[PDB]
Order: sequence, then structure tokens, then C-alpha cells
Amino acid sequence: GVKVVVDSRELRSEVVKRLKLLGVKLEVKTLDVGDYIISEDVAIERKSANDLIQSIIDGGLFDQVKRLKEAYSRPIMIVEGSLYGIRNVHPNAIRGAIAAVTVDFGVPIIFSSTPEETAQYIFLIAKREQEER
Amino acid sequence: GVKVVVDSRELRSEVVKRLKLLGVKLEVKTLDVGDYIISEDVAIERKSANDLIQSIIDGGLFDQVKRLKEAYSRPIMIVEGSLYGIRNVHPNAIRGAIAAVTVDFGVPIIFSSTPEETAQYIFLIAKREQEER
Ligand SMILES: [Ca+2]
Ligand SMILES: [Ca+2]
Repeated sequence: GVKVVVDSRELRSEVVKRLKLLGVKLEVKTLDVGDYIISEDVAIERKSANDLIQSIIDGGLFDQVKRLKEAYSRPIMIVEGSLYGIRNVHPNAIRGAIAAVTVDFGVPIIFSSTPEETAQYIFLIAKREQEER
Repeated sequence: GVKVVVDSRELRSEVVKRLKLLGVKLEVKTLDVGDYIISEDVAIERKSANDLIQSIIDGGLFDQVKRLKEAYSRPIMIVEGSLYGIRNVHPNAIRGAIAAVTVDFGVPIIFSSTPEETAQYIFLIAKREQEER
């Protein structure tokens, strides 16, 4: 039985449904930053491909990552959905953003195809955290 | 004109062709570790989705990442090709491996759909390295 804190806004998501099916014990809180907290250091920010693209368009992505890093020593970003075929932005803009966050800011960016996969990632990371704590 | 060192085995790849089209000046060397060296600290390991899966099956992925980290302070892994629909392995095995490399080992894992995209990533990172050096 792994324990994960979930931000109130994610409560009725399909991610939460899968986490519950996986046996995760969820504690609800309204977080200023982050969507799923695994430990005092590990926090996960769930972001749809569309919202990632929008944050690049509006130039707010880096402020977002900064806020995550300042709140957690080991933040993780799970980008959910395909980033391909999503016009309104040159591929280099998306690639450049990804490279900046992962290599410069040092914040891992794990890609998920569905909310279920996002839950599976949260679950496996939380399980490792529990076993290693 | 950005400069990148490329391992001899990558010389006739489509990645090298695109890098040359992008104006990158390549110096060929036979590297013990890594495929493309951007700086004394930044090195890139190009790995096909199939080879990543195989390394998980044979349990050699972590040794590979260890070798990269010991050779470069800021290594990067570019996984080229789709990891979905590639049976012979449960999705959790791939997810778990990705999470371990990016979160535990702290080695960024950038996903590329083609050798051309891999070149575009190498190029943009190398350009930033040059501008910031
Ligand atoms: Ca979110
Ligand atoms: Ca390689």
C-alpha cells in the first residue's frame, strides 16, 4: 500500500481512478505547486501536450519549472499526450523547450500516452520510494 | 558554425547527414563511450527504441548509463523510435527503466522520432553550448 498526496483539482481524473485501482492510498490536499506528491522531495506535475505547447507559446514554461524546483528538490514533469502533429508551433520550439527543461533545469520530463499510463508511472515511482524509504 | 565530435560508427548515418546540412562541423573520433560529444561535459548516446528494449531484456541498460555518467558529467540519452507496440516486454518494464534512468541516475532521456529529429536535437543543444561557452 503506497501513499500519494493528490491535489484537489486532480481528484476526479482518470489518473486518480487508475491509482486507486492500483491500490494507492490517496490523501487529498490543495497544493500551490505540483499535482502528485510522492515524498518530501519527489513531486509530479502532470501536463497535457496541449498545455505544454501553450506554455511555450506564452513563454510561461520556464517560470513553471522554476516554481517546481523551488518547491521540491526532485520534481518530475509527466507530459501526457502526443506532441507531434500539434501545429501552431515549429518542432524546434518544442524540442528546444524539452531540452532546456531536462538538460538545463535538470527536471526529468517523462512522456505518457494516457492518463492511465501517467498513473502507472506515479505508481511505480511511489512504490520505489516506499521500498527505499 | 557549431562543432561536434562524432564517433566513427555514426559517420554514415542519416543523423550525420542532417547535422552536416545544418552546418555543423564534425570531427570524427572512435569513442569508447558516447556517440556525439558536444562539450567536455555534454555527451549524447543515440539509442534506437529496439536497442533500449533489448538492453532492458538483457539487463544491461544500467551498466550502460553508469558508463556514460562516469565518462561525462552531463550525459544525455536520445531514444530514437517509438517504444509503443513493441511487444516482447510489459509496458511497466519500459516505464520502470525510463523512470530509473531519468529520476534515479539523473540522465535525461530525450525521445526522437527519426534520425533527422535526433540531429535537430544535437544541433540545438550544441548551438546553446557554443553561445554559452
Ligand atoms: Ca498539472
Ligand atoms: Ca548508440
